[PDB]
Amino acid sequence: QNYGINLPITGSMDIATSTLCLYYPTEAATEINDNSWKDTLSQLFLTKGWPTGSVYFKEYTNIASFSVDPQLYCDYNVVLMKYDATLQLDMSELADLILNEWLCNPMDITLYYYQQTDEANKWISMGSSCTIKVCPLNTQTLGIGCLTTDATTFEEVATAEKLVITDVVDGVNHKLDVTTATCTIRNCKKLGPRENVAVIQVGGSDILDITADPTTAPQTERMMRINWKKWWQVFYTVVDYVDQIIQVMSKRSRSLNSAAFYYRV
Amino acid sequence: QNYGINLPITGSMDITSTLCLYYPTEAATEINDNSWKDTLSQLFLTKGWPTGSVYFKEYTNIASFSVDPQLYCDYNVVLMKYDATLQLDMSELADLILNEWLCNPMDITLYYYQQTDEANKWISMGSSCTIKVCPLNTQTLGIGCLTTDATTFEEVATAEKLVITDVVDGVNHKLDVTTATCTIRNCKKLGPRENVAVIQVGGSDILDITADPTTAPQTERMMRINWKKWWQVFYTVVDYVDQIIQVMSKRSRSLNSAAFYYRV
Amino acid sequence: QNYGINLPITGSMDIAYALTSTLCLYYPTEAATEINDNSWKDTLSQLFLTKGWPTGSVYFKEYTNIASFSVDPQLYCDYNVVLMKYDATLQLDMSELADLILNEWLCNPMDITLYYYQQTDEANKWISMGSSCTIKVCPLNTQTLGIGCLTTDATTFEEVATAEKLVITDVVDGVNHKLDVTTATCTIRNCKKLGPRENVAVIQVGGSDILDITADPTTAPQTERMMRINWKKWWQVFYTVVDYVDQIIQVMSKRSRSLNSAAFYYRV
Amino acid sequence: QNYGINLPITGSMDIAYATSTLCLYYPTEAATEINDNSWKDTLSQLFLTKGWPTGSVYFKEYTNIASFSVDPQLYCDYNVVLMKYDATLQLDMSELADLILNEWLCNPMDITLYYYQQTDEANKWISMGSSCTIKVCPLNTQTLGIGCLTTDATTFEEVATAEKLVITDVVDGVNHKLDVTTATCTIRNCKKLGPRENVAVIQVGGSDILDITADPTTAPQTERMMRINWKKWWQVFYTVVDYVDQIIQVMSKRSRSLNSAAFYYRV
Amino acid sequence: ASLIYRQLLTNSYTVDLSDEIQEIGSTKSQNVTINPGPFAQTGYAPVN
Repeated sequence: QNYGINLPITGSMDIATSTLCLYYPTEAATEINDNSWKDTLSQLFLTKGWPTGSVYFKEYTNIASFSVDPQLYCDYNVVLMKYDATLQLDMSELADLILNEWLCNPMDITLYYYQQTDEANKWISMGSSCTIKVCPLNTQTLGIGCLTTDATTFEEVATAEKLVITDVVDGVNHKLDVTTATCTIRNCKKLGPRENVAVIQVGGSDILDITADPTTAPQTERMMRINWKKWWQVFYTVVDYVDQIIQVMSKRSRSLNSAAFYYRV
Repeated sequence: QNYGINLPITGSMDITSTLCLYYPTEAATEINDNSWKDTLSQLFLTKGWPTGSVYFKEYTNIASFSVDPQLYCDYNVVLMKYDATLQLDMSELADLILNEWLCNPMDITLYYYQQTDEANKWISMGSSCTIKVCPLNTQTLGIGCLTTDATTFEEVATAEKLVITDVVDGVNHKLDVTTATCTIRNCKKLGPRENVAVIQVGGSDILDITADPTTAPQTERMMRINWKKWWQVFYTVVDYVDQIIQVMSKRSRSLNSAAFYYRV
Repeated sequence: QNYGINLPITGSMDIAYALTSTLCLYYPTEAATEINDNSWKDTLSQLFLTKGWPTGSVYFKEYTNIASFSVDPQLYCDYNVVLMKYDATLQLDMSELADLILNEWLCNPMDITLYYYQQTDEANKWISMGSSCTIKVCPLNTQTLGIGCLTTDATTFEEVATAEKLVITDVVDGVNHKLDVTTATCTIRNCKKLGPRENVAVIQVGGSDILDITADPTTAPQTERMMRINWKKWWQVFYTVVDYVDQIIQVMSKRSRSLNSAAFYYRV
Repeated sequence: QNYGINLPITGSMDIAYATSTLCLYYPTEAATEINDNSWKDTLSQLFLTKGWPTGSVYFKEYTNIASFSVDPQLYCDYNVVLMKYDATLQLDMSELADLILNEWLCNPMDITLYYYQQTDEANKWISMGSSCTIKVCPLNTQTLGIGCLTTDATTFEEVATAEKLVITDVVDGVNHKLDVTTATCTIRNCKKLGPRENVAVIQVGGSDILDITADPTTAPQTERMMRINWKKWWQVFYTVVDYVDQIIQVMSKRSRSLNSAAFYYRV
Repeated sequence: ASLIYRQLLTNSYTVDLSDEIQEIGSTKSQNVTINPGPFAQTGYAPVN
């Protein structure tokens, strides 16, 4: 029934299947220029100690394109993202979305308004092209810096973005204008952290921020930073220390519907 | 509070949510109206569902509804038109939508797959699936079909939007499915999914939600009525919504009790 | 003795406790055309005599078509067994006929020219019988106005039938419904399902059994009075019926409304 | 089971103890004399005052009393029929009153294949249809007619002719032969059951002529028979609606039937 | 000092009149019914 979630547990101070996934850019695949590296990695994982039949692969055309409703495909996910001086925000937001869980609702921006009433209520935008425009409203439902009867004088927050997390002043109403033909926006609540996917950044210094709070932008015990020159060295290093990554992660947060975010109407 | 661990439950013997509906486009063409959704919403308001809480989504065919048929709705009722040749389609669609499925994607040209127990099947979907299987021996030698032969395989499914394939467990097999129009994932059945109820118009209660020959349980969530006009069916559904909602309960995974137990 | 008052009945378990019938059959005319004989009724009477029931009191009636039998059935008998031909295109006809002949309906007339109507129970169903019935209905909310159809007109109604010989209809409880039907040929009655009727049993002479007897989609049980057998020749069906006449008599019983003691309970 | 026919109940003496439709039947003569298109809704509104909710009042027309006597239909838990006296149709009124007032359980009969006779001093013959001309010929012990011939059916004693409803009383202990019209009439042997309190008769005009029983000596006038004077049908309707309480008290809805006909048919 | 809640609960019917006060001053709006459903397709006649 309720699994005894309200019944206190008690221990003592006297008592003394699995799957693996890898996510890589197609640039590495072109650099390797081989059609059997999958076999090599599979056999190396088999020899290291992880039984064969539990290692798969997946590729994306670009970092932003992979963010179009990202999915999960294993009970263990190790994702590698290339570093750049321009795609910092996309990497950070994608890591924030795929590092935790979410509970979203469908939203309509032509028949009602919306508001956020906590520090964990955010709006998630995903699609091939999102153009979000938001106009704040006061108590008497008037226009402040933008006209309700018009739709060309709002405040810009997105421009041809494939993934953007928007936050407004929590506790006030808004009117949203967006081309819903190709992109949708969902009101979500961050229930808690997810312990099934670990993000490893290759390139420069650690820059991934998972908290919109300025005062606290911490680094978790799962985001890794390794320098790289050739992708084969990175693959060998990851295979070499697989047990540590397995231990720091967990297998008790598998999603049954294989979706990075839950979508309840 | 506490999750992840089951604890003994003890007790004493002595002492308004969303609902989605689905329908064929043929019904809408046979009704010839556009405010009908609003009328049924008002009738639900009279029956005890607050206005602004009942949704309606429209598909064109059972095959179209079969690709990515994920129902995300606290209480789901599905109307299915009974055909004369789509018995497999209806049966496997009901089986997929009635059981909680945990799936692992499979690369089709890198590994050789098998099955663990009798509660394991292969769920496949796509525009067109042409699945071929060749059971190898224990010594990597083909039996009636060669590993590098693409013509002698035993055909099992062709041009099917939704196909559930089961093979004999205990020995490996080779798979060759076109991963441009189809995708096959290793799925394991956990238990009954009680958030979906299906009302079948026409037919004779043939949908078998289990491939086992010996057993053929008729789960109560497969209702059967006969139709001539769609307004009659909609009126019957709306009038007796209480019985349908009493048949179903809260989803076993939406509540914060299956969290960290393959949640949702 | 006292009638019309439900009283406790005394009983016991240590006391050691453990014909004159009138049979009737209804069959379609295609059986009579196929058998190519007209003296078969004498053979059936003799066979019934062999089993033990007296002759002379057994009556037989024919109906031209299942639609002809559908309109205004006549049932004045003691053990009704009806043979209904099965089809894969006319399921609703068999369902409605068996439902009507299986349960007692206390009905009142309906005047849809000077009144409105609404339901108050789960046994409230609307039965239309006639030669050309086309029920046209427009729901009215609590404010007595049309939703999805204008009360002023009648062609814009959402129909539930079209020239049906018989149609059983149910409407959403708690709301009014304005009706417009051509009363010159068809009649609509408001009936309530009081209880089961054991005086009539239906044998589905055909294939896939599809009968439902309940208006709610949640439950579609298979009652014992509903018999079903395969068929290629009607003489085989008659032989099977006469051989198992004892089982049919045991599963059925005398009508629960004409026991000569259940008076003032809506019958006798 | 047997519905409490073995255990009598007990009460007390010194202790202190101190959807329901109604049908209306009226001839078409009133429908032509009133000259009102929407009179039915007004009558329903008037009946609303006396506690009847809307949806329980009906209005049915019949062309002629004798024609209406063919296949009577009971449509409510309370039936009141407005019948107009005629100076030369007393027997038809008496037959209709007898047929509607008391319950009837009839047995099937076919004179062309069998002979029939009354079993007691309380069972008669009832025939209904468009035209019913019935002739009776007694037969002696050796099956020979007295006053009529077995071979010829024209010399029989005529008892019915040019009638819509025929209620014939016959002697007991002797067989009979009937040359009935087996096409435009239906004849059933019936046994009288008892007093039914589901109907009442309101007579406009006449001088209280209703013999509800075949007994010549006892011609009772039960409390459910009422007479009022008429010159305009609106006055009659107002009188009926002005005393619905009394006619409700004189009736009871626990005598309602199931079948459309006012008489059961157990074959 | 419990009388505040009891008087709030008891003498709370006259507030109904307040509705009228807002209803009298305000301006309402009624609209005719829109023709629903699909529309029949009908073009011209063949031309020469």
